[PDB]
Amino acid sequence: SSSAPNRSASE
Amino acid sequence: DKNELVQKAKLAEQAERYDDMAACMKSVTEQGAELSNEERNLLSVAYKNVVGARRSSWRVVSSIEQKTEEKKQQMAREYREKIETELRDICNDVLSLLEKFLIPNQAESKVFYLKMKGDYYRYLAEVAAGDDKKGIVDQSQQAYQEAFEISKKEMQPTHPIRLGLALNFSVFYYEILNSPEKACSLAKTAFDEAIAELDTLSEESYKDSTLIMQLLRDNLTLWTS
Amino acid sequence: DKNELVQKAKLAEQAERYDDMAACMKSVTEQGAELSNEERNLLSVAYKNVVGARRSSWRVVSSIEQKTEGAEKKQQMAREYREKIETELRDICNDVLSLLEKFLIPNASQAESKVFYLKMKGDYYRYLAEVAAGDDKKGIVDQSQQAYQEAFEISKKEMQPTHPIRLGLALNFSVFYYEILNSPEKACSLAKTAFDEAIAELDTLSEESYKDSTLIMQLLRDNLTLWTS
Repeated sequence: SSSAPNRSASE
Repeated sequence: DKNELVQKAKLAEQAERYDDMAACMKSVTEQGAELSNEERNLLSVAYKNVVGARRSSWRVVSSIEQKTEEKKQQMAREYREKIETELRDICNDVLSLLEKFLIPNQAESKVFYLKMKGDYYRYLAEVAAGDDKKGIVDQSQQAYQEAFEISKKEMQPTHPIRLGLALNFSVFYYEILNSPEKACSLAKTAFDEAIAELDTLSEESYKDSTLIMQLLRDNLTLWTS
Repeated sequence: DKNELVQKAKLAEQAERYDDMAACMKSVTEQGAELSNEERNLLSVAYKNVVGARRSSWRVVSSIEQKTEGAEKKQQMAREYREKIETELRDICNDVLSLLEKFLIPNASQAESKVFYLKMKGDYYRYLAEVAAGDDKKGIVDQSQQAYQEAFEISKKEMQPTHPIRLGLALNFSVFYYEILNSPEKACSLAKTAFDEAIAELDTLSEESYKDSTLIMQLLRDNLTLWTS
């Protein structure tokens, strides 16, 4: 059922 | 100035944290201006997300509570009631703003603000308790009724507002009134009426209209099923 | 009792309402008793999440500022908004820092826990260093480095790189060397030495630890290529 709508890294 | 408030709201949207977005768009609105469709959409994005996070939380916590067999369940309840009191506070915070400024002020604008009132009563209705659950749903159906009249007279069935009425109003009918027949009548009417303009749609609203209609089609499948 | 707050924390997690999960485990910190690894992990998740939300916000506003640098008054206002993020971010970090410094690090008895908290102190000072400027930046970076190094010199004795908390340290410490010390050769040498010290035993790991280790080592390895590239 549904309704209306509107490079590094680490640990 | 209203413009710098609107800009700070936009910035909070872009940062993707919305409580300061809503808390700014509020004080945009208290100038009593007619919110143009952009700031109107920003106000919806803001309060919708600010409530939507609570709605998600509430669904999760209610599920956990149901999954309880104690301080455990009591605590789950107490957190739920905190979430609900947040969500109530925010909805009241919107509904009073509409009543005091927006609904006091074009057919499109009328319909938009009235739908919004309906939906915020609906999100109370998901959370409401006691006999005033009726008064909430009543004031929602009152708003949706004024919306549906204005839109059926003064929105072509191409209009995405007119469909957003029917879609949310039907979700109200099924989730709040458990009346799938009432939902599907309005939904199918709106869906086929939009198909009566299926090629008349605007170059963007093709995607809009078809997405709204896809959600109509799916929940029509639900409520018929 | 903290026993209740543990459930309150899990509840605050599942809602994605981490602020309350942190506010719970924070008062679990003030119990002064030694956290179990379960509580330690909860507290880590909690403040890592609560900071992460502000980190992501801050980077986004910071980018928007640098995208629009010619835009005068709205650039000024975007800066005011940005600082109005940074002060929140800082307050959250100083919270967790003081909580570590006055309860957990003073108490931590396990070498593993000593490592975990000394790491975590390093991390949060890094998250401040990412924010700070000038002599504030200098001091915070220094004390982050001090905390990492203290953990690093401990874990080098006390843990094989077969244990994931040591790899997590080596990863974050190397991210600090690259990102904050601007020391990419030091970063790569640290990251690689950690990785290949892990390779030397990579097949000896246990059923979970190999998953955990591999999950981290792939980040070591990918950072190594990112920086060598």
